[PDB]
Amino acid sequence: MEDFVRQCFNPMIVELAEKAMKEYGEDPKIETNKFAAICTHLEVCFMYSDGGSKHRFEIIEGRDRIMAWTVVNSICNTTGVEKPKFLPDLYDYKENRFIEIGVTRREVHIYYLEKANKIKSEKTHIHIFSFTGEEMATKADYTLDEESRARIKTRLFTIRQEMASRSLWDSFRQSERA
Ligand SMILES: O=C(O)/C(O)=C/C(=O)C1(Cc2ccc(Cl)cc2)CCN(Cc2ccccc2)CC1
Ligand SMILES: [Mn+2]
Ligand SMILES: [Mn+2]
Repeated sequence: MEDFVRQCFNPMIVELAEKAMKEYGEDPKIETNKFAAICTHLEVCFMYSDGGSKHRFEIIEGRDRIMAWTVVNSICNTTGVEKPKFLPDLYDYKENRFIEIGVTRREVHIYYLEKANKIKSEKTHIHIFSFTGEEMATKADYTLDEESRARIKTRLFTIRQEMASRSLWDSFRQSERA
């Protein structure tokens, strides 16, 4: 599983995931499903940012804390958009809203509710993906076109397939908590 992540995710994603884990005092070499999840979520974040036109999204996920809030506060100032309680993952310049992107090994509707309840926002859009084709976005507005979405859902499927080929999937599938 450690080998699978090192192999299937690019080196910048793997370094970010390491740093995030070590900041909570966890060891990527032992909490390898968490490691994998983090990498997976980051890749989805970047993929999604690339689904727009050229300048459509601002990436927030993947940045250190000071920079991430610098971006967020700067947007809130230059747009009147209200200030989220938690860092989001993206800002959408076209829809003028922050996005929270979830990637779940469970079911999309449950993770959506959990995410909605943790956020406190009538205003941050939430978009959840699974490894088996499901999405659930706020007010059924999936933001990107179906082809962008499909490239994301397919990549997640491919990840799941690759894990299962290495017998990592059962364990990975069962590692996410409420
Ligand atoms: O869950 C997501 O889909 C997500 O994008 C989470 C986040 O960005 C974090 C902020 C957050 C975002 C949304 C919600 Cl509901 C709760 C917290 C900040 C960095 N995160 C860094 C981190 C990841 C894993 C282990 C330690 C730290 C944790 C929560
Ligand atoms: Mn985030
Ligand atoms: Mn997210």
